[PDB]
Amino acid sequence: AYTNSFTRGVYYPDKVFRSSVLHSTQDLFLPFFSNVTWFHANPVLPFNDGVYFASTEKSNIIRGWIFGTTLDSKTQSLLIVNNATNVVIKVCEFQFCNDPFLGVMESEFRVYSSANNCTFEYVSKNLREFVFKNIDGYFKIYSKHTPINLVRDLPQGFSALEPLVDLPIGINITRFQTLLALHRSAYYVGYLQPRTFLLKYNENGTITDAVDCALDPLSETKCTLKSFTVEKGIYQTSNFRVQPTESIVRFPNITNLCPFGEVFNATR
Amino acid sequence: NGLTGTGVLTESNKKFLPFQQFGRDIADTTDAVRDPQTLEILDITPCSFG
Amino acid sequence: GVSVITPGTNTSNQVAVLYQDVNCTEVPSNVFQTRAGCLIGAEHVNNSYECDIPIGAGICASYQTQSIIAYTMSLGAENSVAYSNNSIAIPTNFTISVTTEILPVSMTKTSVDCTMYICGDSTECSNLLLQYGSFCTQLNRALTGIAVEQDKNTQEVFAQVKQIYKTPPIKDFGGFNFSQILPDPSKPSKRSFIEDLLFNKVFNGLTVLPPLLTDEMIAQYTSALLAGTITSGWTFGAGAALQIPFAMQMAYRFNGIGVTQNVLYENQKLIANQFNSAIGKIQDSLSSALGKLQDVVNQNAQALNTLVKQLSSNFGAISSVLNDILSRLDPPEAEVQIDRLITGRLQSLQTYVTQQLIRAAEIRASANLAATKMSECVLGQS
Amino acid sequence: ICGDSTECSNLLLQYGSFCTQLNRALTGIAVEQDKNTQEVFAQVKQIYKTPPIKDFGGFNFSQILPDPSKPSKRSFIEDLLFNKVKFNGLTVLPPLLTDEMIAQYTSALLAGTITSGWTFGAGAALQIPFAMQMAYRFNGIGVTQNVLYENQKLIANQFNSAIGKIQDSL
Amino acid sequence: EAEVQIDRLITGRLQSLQTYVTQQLIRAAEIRASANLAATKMSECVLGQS
Ligand SMILES: *[C@@H]1O[C@H](CO)[C@@H](O[C@@H]2O[C@H](CO)[C@@H](O)[C@H](O)[C@H]2NC(C)=O)[C@H](O)[C@H]1NC(C)=O
Ligand SMILES: *[C@@H]1O[C@H](CO)[C@@H](O[C@@H]2O[C@H](CO)[C@@H](O)[C@H](O)[C@H]2NC(C)=O)[C@H](O)[C@H]1NC(C)=O
Ligand SMILES: *[C@@H]1O[C@H](CO)[C@@H](O[C@@H]2O[C@H](CO)[C@@H](O)[C@H](O)[C@H]2NC(C)=O)[C@H](O)[C@H]1NC(C)=O
Ligand SMILES: *[C@@H]1O[C@H](CO)[C@@H](O)[C@H](O)[C@H]1NC(C)=O
Ligand SMILES: *[C@@H]1O[C@H](CO)[C@@H](O)[C@H](O)[C@H]1NC(C)=O
Ligand SMILES: *[C@@H]1O[C@H](CO)[C@@H](O)[C@H](O)[C@H]1NC(C)=O
Ligand SMILES: *[C@@H]1O[C@H](CO)[C@@H](O)[C@H](O)[C@H]1NC(C)=O
Ligand SMILES: *[C@@H]1O[C@H](CO)[C@@H](O)[C@H](O)[C@H]1NC(C)=O
Ligand SMILES: *[C@@H]1O[C@H](CO)[C@@H](O)[C@H](O)[C@H]1NC(C)=O
Ligand SMILES: *[C@@H]1O[C@H](CO)[C@@H](O)[C@H](O)[C@H]1NC(C)=O
Repeated sequence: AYTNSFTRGVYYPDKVFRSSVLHSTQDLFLPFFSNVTWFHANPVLPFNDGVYFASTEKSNIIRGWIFGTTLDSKTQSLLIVNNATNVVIKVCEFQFCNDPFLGVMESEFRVYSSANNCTFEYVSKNLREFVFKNIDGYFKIYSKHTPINLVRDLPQGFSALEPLVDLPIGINITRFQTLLALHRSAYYVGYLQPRTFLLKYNENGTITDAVDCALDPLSETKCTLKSFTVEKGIYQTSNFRVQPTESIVRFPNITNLCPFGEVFNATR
Repeated sequence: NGLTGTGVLTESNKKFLPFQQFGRDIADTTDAVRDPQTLEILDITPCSFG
Repeated sequence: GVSVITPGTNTSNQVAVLYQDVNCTEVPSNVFQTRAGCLIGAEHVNNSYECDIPIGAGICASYQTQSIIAYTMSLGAENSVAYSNNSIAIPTNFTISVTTEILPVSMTKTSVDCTMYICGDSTECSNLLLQYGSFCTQLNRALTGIAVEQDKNTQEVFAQVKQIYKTPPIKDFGGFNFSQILPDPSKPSKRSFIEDLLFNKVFNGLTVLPPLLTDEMIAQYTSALLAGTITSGWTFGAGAALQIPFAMQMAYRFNGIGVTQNVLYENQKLIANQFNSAIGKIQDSLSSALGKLQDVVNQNAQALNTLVKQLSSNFGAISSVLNDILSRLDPPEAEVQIDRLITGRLQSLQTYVTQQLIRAAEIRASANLAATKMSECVLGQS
Repeated sequence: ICGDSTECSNLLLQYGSFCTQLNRALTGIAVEQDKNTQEVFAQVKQIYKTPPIKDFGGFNFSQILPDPSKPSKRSFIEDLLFNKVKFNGLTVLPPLLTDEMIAQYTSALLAGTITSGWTFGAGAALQIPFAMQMAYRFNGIGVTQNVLYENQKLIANQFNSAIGKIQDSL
Repeated sequence: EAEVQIDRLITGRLQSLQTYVTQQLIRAAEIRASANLAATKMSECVLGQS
């Protein structure tokens, strides 16, 4: 299945307080009204540029993700887990089950079978959104926990995501997965692109509304004026420039080319 | 911790989010900071000039 | 170019797009070709209305007919005079009408301190700046010259009286009622009731200087003009004020437009009722229009913000902060980077000062017209 | 500035809002040019028409009334006046009013004057015969109005010859 | 090596455009004073007797 986000996946681009100020940013966002995959209960997905990731339940079936390029040994990967105790970030070279999970006695963790060369450790209904990105050897994670009044369908509304973590790993990432708690006794995946947004800041400094400035002509006008209200009229907003294809290189014939057939083809 | 400036420092009554260091104005000038050690917000104004 | 036509968000969400002087077959429903380009998202109708949003070459758009629409504007109604070689039309009645006219006289007096804007209290930048001569004494001379003429502008519109005239306590002006334009003591600054509706409707080397006349003083000047005219007619603008009863003054003014005096004296109560009822509508139409005054405020603020927002551009340097070029560069290498900032900031300050001269020359002509209207419409009959 | 190239655009991005200011400045100028024309020509409520006869007391306005045998409907003298007067980011916008519309405003101003004198400029148009309006105007310059009625033919001939000389002078 | 020359080209071409726009601003204020005189003439010489 596929579903439509409405206005989802907005995060605070950085620290620095701020109040009522339709501030304009260029960054990697999840475009408004996007085509987000639907999963029920899972497979190896791509990463390619950040990830939005929501999930819905009252129990806890979603028990973290696993990241990396190969999801095995011979190259390094991240592993973020949560048993019924608390979060366990970890960075080793692993050997991951091609279908890794954890049970629910309540004995579990058929996730990997190897934990070599660890270079970083750490130990310690509902809608739970996350934004994962990876820039300059830092793996940033934003998150938000909103309460739905449904059980497991993607709702509508606005809710900005606050930064959680920062890990100076250096790891390369090209793929990721999910982890689920089996039965023994719903989640989405968006992708992020470089967009330009207009964020409205409250007087306490929270983002209450936003405008995606590449959705439609009205939004591009709102972005050009730096406002949320637009009075009847007409404004210059951009430019239209036809595009040229292929490069035709013209030239002259070849009369006096080269008679090499004399020095490299002599009889004596 | 990196922010170099001049001015009068005063006790604030704004509330950052607990990962934000300093605040900026419209037209982009630093006008609040958070003290790293005690973690309190302080406003900063331009020395009495004219 | 690409233009966006919106009938306003506070009304609808539909939109139309103009591709300017592009043939409408090579753009990438309603596609409509205009002498001004290709219009997408509006339907073409055959009616003709008054122009709403101007597209060009006689075409306007509106949010009327649901969606955006287009058409060829309307010049106006159609009146057909029944002219003949021996026919005349003569009026049998009249209406007393009263209209408003709004004029800007001043703008805000601002001062800049070149050195504190370009360098911001740092001796390294300030010594390099000395090599540019006297540009920053010229900029200040220009801004001072335009801040003095803003007070000269107000003085010549409003100080058109020698005495401060007061109106009598018992106010019987023949049935005419001036109570919504005469000063009100229980109000702020002793303003009139309509002067209040008008006052309710509309960091680093930068300062704003106050005007020489306060708002209280200017309201005093207008109440002296208004008590002079209610009470003496046009005599106080030529000499000493000589009182005359108000209806006899009204009869003189009727003579001045070529009507006889008995037409005023036999229609006094009707003319006074029409005047009172028409002053009552100004108050509604305003209480429920000052765009020419709002625009000069907006332009000045939009320019002052652009001036400050330029203090955060590199102009081809490693940063925008002098405490960052004076911290990761040795003095021989920081000169080259400080000069790139100095040149940019000087350019931006001088652009600000040119556009203010050009905007002040336009405010000056408006105030010169306001001073002529005060002489010719308030102290006389034109 | 740049023009196609991409190494230029990122370097020019370093100058701030210098290009936004210039486009605002040029757009204000272009919006002022339409208000100039609206203020000169759209000074009339209705679009007035002259009657099909031309009995104006011997006065002849044919060289300045509109020409019905034309797409533009200009007058003879307006036709004489109109025969005597893509790049690197540069564009020319068209005026909001066509000059057909401008000629239509001017002919209505003309028919208002020839048919109602000065009454249409202060309210509703009140018809008056043209010789009597000419006699009102002779009073306004301090001449007594029988000087017009006793010299009507001579005055109309002088007007007609002076109007004829203008085309030759043009 | 090229960024150095491209910045000189940019500086010259931006100076030319500023000269152009400033003169258009000065020349439009002269056209406006003329259209204002025309409006007064149309009011006072065509719609009345002066
Ligand atoms: C001249 O016009 C006025 C209206 O401006 C006429 O007075 C109105 O008469 C009607 C009917 O009698 C009343 O309902 C209104 O109240 C009157 N208006 C005012 C302001 O009093 C007046 O009758 C007209 N005179 C002539 C001779 O036609
Ligand atoms: C002049 O007009 C004003 C109306 O603006 C009259 O003042 C108001 O009249 C109403 C009706 O009686 C009262 O309810 C208000 O309290 C009055 N005062 C206000 C609104 O400030 C005033 O009486 C008129 N003058 C004369 C002499 O009749
Ligand atoms: C108004 O004046 C014009 C001249 O400009 C008259 O038209 C000309 O009349 C003469 C003879 O009187 C002809 O020889 C010309 O060929 C005419 N020129 C044209 C028609 O363009 C016109 O007749 C006069 N109007 C009246 C009612 O006499
Ligand atoms: C998302 O993309 C797939 C790709 O085939 C398409 O089938 C589907 O209709 C799209 N969903 C939406 C909501 O556009
Ligand atoms: C939860 O999982 C982590 C993963 O290594 C483990 O260290 C921890 O002991 C687990 N919790 C308990 C109670 O064993
Ligand atoms: C990583 O583990 C492998 C196998 O255990 C080992 O050969 C290799 O030396 C380890 N990496 C480093 C940097 O020691
Ligand atoms: C947060 O914002 C609300 C509404 O904008 C305001 O009432 C409140 O005082 C602010 N501060 C809080 C809740 O601490
Ligand atoms: C020598 O001549 C032969 C026959 O013309 C040709 O095949 C060959 O390409 C020539 N050699 C060179 C080096 O041109
Ligand atoms: C656009 O191109 C077509 C095809 O040649 C042509 O018929 C049409 O007239 C062009 N548009 C205009 C406004 O001339
Ligand atoms: C407008 O009127 C013309 C008359 O020539 C007609 O041909 C055309 O179809 C009309 N347009 C519409 C949209 O009805």
